[PDB]
Amino acid sequence: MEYRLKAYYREGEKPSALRRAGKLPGVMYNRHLNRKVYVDLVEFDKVFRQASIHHVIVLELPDGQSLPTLVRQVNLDKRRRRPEHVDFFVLSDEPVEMYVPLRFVGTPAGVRAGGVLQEIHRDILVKVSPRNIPEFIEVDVSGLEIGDSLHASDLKLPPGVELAVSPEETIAAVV
Amino acid sequence: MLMPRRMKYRKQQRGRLKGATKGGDYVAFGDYGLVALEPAWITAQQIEAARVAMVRHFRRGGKIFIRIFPDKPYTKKPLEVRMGKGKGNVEGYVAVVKPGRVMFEVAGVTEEQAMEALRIAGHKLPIKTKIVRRDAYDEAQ
Amino acid sequence: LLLECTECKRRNYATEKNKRNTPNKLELRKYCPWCRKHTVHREVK
Amino acid sequence: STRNGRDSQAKRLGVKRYEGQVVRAGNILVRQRGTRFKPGKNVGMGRDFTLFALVDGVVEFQDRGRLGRYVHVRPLA
Amino acid sequence: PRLKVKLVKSPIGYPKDQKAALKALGLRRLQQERVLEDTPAIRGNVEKVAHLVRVEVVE
Amino acid sequence: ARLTAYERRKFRVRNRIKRTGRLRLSVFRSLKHIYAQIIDDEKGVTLVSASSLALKLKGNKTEVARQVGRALAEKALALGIKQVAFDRGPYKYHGRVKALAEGAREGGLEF
RNA sequence: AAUCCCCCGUGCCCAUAGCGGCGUGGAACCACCCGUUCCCAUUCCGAACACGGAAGUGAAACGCGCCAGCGCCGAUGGUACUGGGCGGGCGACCGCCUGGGAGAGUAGGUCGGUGCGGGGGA
RNA sequence: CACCUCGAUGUCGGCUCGUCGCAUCCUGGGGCUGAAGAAGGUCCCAAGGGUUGGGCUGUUCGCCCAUUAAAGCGGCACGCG
RNA sequence: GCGGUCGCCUCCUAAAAGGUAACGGAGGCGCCCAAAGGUCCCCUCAGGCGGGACGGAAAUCCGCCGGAGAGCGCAAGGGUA
RNA sequence: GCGCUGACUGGGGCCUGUAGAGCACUGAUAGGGCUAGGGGGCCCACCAGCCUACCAAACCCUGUCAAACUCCGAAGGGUCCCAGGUGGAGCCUGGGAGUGAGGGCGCGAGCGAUAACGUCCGCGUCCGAGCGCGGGAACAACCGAGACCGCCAGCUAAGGCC
Ligand SMILES: [Mg+2]
Ligand SMILES: [Mg+2]
Ligand SMILES: [Mg+2]
Ligand SMILES: [Mg+2]
Ligand SMILES: [Mg+2]
Ligand SMILES: [Mg+2]
Ligand SMILES: [Mg+2]
Ligand SMILES: [Mg+2]
Ligand SMILES: [Mg+2]
Ligand SMILES: [Mg+2]
Ligand SMILES: [Mg+2]
Ligand SMILES: [Mg+2]
Ligand SMILES: [Mg+2]
Ligand SMILES: [Mg+2]
Ligand SMILES: [Mg+2]
Ligand SMILES: [Mg+2]
Ligand SMILES: [Mg+2]
Ligand SMILES: [Mg+2]
Ligand SMILES: [Mg+2]
Ligand SMILES: [Mg+2]
Ligand SMILES: [Mg+2]
Ligand SMILES: [Mg+2]
Ligand SMILES: [Mg+2]
Ligand SMILES: [Mg+2]
Ligand SMILES: [Mg+2]
Ligand SMILES: [Mg+2]
Ligand SMILES: [Mg+2]
Ligand SMILES: [Mg+2]
Ligand SMILES: [Mg+2]
Ligand SMILES: [Mg+2]
Ligand SMILES: [Mg+2]
Ligand SMILES: [Mg+2]
Ligand SMILES: [Mg+2]
Ligand SMILES: [Mg+2]
Ligand SMILES: [Mg+2]
Ligand SMILES: [Mg+2]
Ligand SMILES: [Mg+2]
Ligand SMILES: [Mg+2]
Ligand SMILES: [Mg+2]
Ligand SMILES: [Mg+2]
Ligand SMILES: [Mg+2]
Ligand SMILES: [Mg+2]
Ligand SMILES: [Mg+2]
Ligand SMILES: [Mg+2]
Ligand SMILES: [Mg+2]
Ligand SMILES: [Mg+2]
Ligand SMILES: [Mg+2]
Ligand SMILES: [Mg+2]
Ligand SMILES: [Mg+2]
Ligand SMILES: [Mg+2]
Ligand SMILES: [Mg+2]
Ligand SMILES: [Mg+2]
Ligand SMILES: [Mg+2]
Ligand SMILES: [Mg+2]
Ligand SMILES: [Mg+2]
Ligand SMILES: [Mg+2]
Ligand SMILES: [Mg+2]
Ligand SMILES: [Mg+2]
Ligand SMILES: [Mg+2]
Ligand SMILES: [Mg+2]
Ligand SMILES: [Mg+2]
Ligand SMILES: [Mg+2]
Ligand SMILES: [Mg+2]
Ligand SMILES: [Mg+2]
Ligand SMILES: [Mg+2]
Repeated sequence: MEYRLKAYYREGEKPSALRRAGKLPGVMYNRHLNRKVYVDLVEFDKVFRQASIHHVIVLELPDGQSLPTLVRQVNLDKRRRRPEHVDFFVLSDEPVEMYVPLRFVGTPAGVRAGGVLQEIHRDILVKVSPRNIPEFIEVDVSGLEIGDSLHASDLKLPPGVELAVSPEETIAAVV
Repeated sequence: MLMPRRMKYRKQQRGRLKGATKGGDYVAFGDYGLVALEPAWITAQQIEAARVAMVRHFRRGGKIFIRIFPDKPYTKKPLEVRMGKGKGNVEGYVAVVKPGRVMFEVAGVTEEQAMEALRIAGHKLPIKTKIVRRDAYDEAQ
Repeated sequence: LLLECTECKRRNYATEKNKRNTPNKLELRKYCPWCRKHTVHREVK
Repeated sequence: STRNGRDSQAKRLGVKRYEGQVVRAGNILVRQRGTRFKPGKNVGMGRDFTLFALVDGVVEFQDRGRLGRYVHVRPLA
Repeated sequence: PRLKVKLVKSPIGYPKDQKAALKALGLRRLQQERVLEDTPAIRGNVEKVAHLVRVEVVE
Repeated sequence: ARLTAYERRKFRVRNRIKRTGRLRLSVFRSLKHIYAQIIDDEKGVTLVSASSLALKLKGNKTEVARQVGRALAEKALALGIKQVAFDRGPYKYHGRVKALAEGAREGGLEF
């Protein structure tokens, strides 16, 4: 549930050298902040496999603090498909957009034996406060029969918050 | 055989193979993918030799995505060569494929099943490949 | 149809272009001569 | 054989004096196809859309957004 | 202060404008040192040839 | 509906003026009043003003107008000003505007 | 006179001033509005344009505010590319140095600013 | 393609004389066989030697007759006036 | 040789000034208009949606939305409410 | 003859639409949804008419491509100003030419087959005319380097030191 990694600071020191050093360059920012940071690559991978902009990484870093960062971009260099830079978005309480994973819970839920599961989105974008952060979203919907398409408000909408809308869309259907 | 319907110009210049880049590249549609290690013109008749290798392995099952497309016209001079008079005579089409791009990219199949199909699929290709899975790094979007 | 504009007398003037059968008429329009100033200028030949 | 094979002469178009060059009345300033530099202060524009100093002066360029690009001659040469 | 530029590698086979440069520093031959003022223009040429030349700062 | 006939014809008649590069004598006629400024463009500056508002007069606006006409010459001619270009803006040159114009003679000339 | 605020002109920046939604203004200005005798008008129509007005309304228009759904603007880091200097690969092509350095995207930003002149307030 | 040779590098085929290569036609040695034996198939090793006489056509080549262990394929200015 | 071609305009090639080649990729001209010309005064598109007799995917009419994708005699480009 | 104006360099303005990238236009284009038209399979034959595991407008999600696409757009390049720059520099007038078969290599394209010691342009270089010297076994053009003469003197370059 709680993902801590590390961080450090940098000013000079070409990212070519850092990257050559096993250390993944990146930046740290929010409304109130911008700062150059680097992390260990191997460290970051193990976390990011798991974390993955769905979950909060609390950083740490020296002058030890703990910053509620979301990761909002990863730049991989296309040739080797390995990340060449990350930028960490630090939370503080203002409503903020993000991607919350979806959990489809149930049986085929209608037209069983057999339908089409057909998940349109693996995630969803939701305007949410830093304080209450809905680490996943329950989707049951006993049907879901032939010709039905789930939009938005047909979704759980955890007690924390509202959507990033537009409410008219599709998540699952059976054809 | 893929081929654009309704082209704007038949016969376009060759142009270079530089600079492995430009989209594709992150595995947007499926559970596993074939990524280009080297640049090439890959031929429609090559793409379909890959497509069929795989649908054959799924026994018409699975889902297959392709994701490179042959829009680049390939010309040729009849045999009978002599340089001049004109340019002449489109044979096939190619898609230009530089490194790090995902072609093909299956889904809805067991891992070792797809990984065997993609490996076959790869031998039909002129360049070297890499098989991949999918990632946090392939983000969300 | 190449076009040549006389005026009244002294016959020096200036020339023109008509690519059409309109006007098929006497084809006459106001212009400046090199001696007197701005007379009627009809079309001949 | 090829049914291709033409092209027309180069029209040697574009800008003939740049900003802060000293011009003279009549110097042409831009050679251009449409109206893509509109005449400014002391700049005429001929039937081929061609811009020329109205006065001796020096040339300045002005980019007025939706109003376009403008060539002026700033007098007192 | 000033600059000691000494020609260490032949310009033969380098572009004409680089050849023009060494003229502007009045270097006509290999190994020839020249001591000339450090100013922005004298610097441009000295940098333009920086691969043929060897420099030090000098009073 | 984007950019109405009013504001086109307005630009159309203005832009021509601003070319010849004279002083501009701009005219705003409203339902009640009629006002006139004399503007220097490239200094972006008004020089001489006149109106039925500031001269607090009424009684038959075409006649009011000619009066803010003679009123502008007077004030303006006093600064050295002669030779301007007559704006007329959205207005047909007619009526109240024709009259402020044709009373704007004795100074500020050629109209 | 000045400073301020509101309105009317009229410029400049040329979307951070825009669309949409809400709210608000009629004393004064402005509009709509009252008429069509008169000037002058609409390939028919005072719709418009024009004149003479002043009963009414700020409904429309406009002016002023508020909201970031849209639109528009947009870093910092990092890449691509590259002027100059060097390497590597049969090749397609790749890499290092030194200097320059995008585009998209992320953070954000914005429901304008401002000049001259009027009219009115203080 | 147009690089030496147009103040000349004679051009197909045959004949004579060969020599080399091995991607081996035969002979020798092998593995596998859907190899019972005999006889094949296929692939590996191997260039020492061998590799016929006729009909037809200028022919190379090919077809055919009769044989054979076999009737190898190439190169040498399509070897050699 | 045969075939094609030969002057002019537009675009690309053309490497962000200009210029730039090939029997490189594609197209056009050898006219036209007495209004399709000068000037003054007005007017603003295409398209979509709703409405409306004969009216249909589109004849004309009305509403709203539409910043230019329409038009500019003809090819393309640039330009342009 | 003029005589500081030259190549190159510093700063400053202006100009441009390529590399890159983008998809707003012109086209191409993968997967999905939603939907006109439709193949139809057909319910009727009167308007009807339900379904799409085929086409496929628009439209929305996701994902790409382009010499003759561009909402964007580097490095550079060009030009003017001011400075450095005295150079087998520059400008003006004249006399004399020769040349108008180029070649290789690098880089950028076209043609070709992402062939050619191929062909055609661009910017650079060398051979040409440096088949004089050193390196690369030998070798016009690759690396080094511009040979006025002499020396049984020294230091180096490339490349080398059994
Ligand atoms: Mg790629
Ligand atoms: Mg392969
Ligand atoms: Mg051209
Ligand atoms: Mg060299
Ligand atoms: Mg230069
Ligand atoms: Mg009132
Ligand atoms: Mg009231
Ligand atoms: Mg009447
Ligand atoms: Mg009418
Ligand atoms: Mg209102
Ligand atoms: Mg941006
Ligand atoms: Mg940056
Ligand atoms: Mg570089
Ligand atoms: Mg940016
Ligand atoms: Mg203002
Ligand atoms: Mg030859
Ligand atoms: Mg040749
Ligand atoms: Mg010969
Ligand atoms: Mg001889
Ligand atoms: Mg002889
Ligand atoms: Mg063998
Ligand atoms: Mg045996
Ligand atoms: Mg046996
Ligand atoms: Mg055997
Ligand atoms: Mg043997
Ligand atoms: Mg016989
Ligand atoms: Mg015979
Ligand atoms: Mg035969
Ligand atoms: Mg025989
Ligand atoms: Mg032999
Ligand atoms: Mg032969
Ligand atoms: Mg022979
Ligand atoms: Mg003989
Ligand atoms: Mg012929
Ligand atoms: Mg150019
Ligand atoms: Mg260029
Ligand atoms: Mg033709
Ligand atoms: Mg319409
Ligand atoms: Mg309709
Ligand atoms: Mg157009
Ligand atoms: Mg000097
Ligand atoms: Mg100079
Ligand atoms: Mg400079
Ligand atoms: Mg490109
Ligand atoms: Mg597009
Ligand atoms: Mg392009
Ligand atoms: Mg930008
Ligand atoms: Mg410059
Ligand atoms: Mg100077
Ligand atoms: Mg000389
Ligand atoms: Mg001479
Ligand atoms: Mg020649
Ligand atoms: Mg040359
Ligand atoms: Mg040449
Ligand atoms: Mg190289
Ligand atoms: Mg050659
Ligand atoms: Mg070559
Ligand atoms: Mg050359
Ligand atoms: Mg010679
Ligand atoms: Mg030599
Ligand atoms: Mg030389
Ligand atoms: Mg020799
Ligand atoms: Mg040697
Ligand atoms: Mg010498
Ligand atoms: Mg050494």
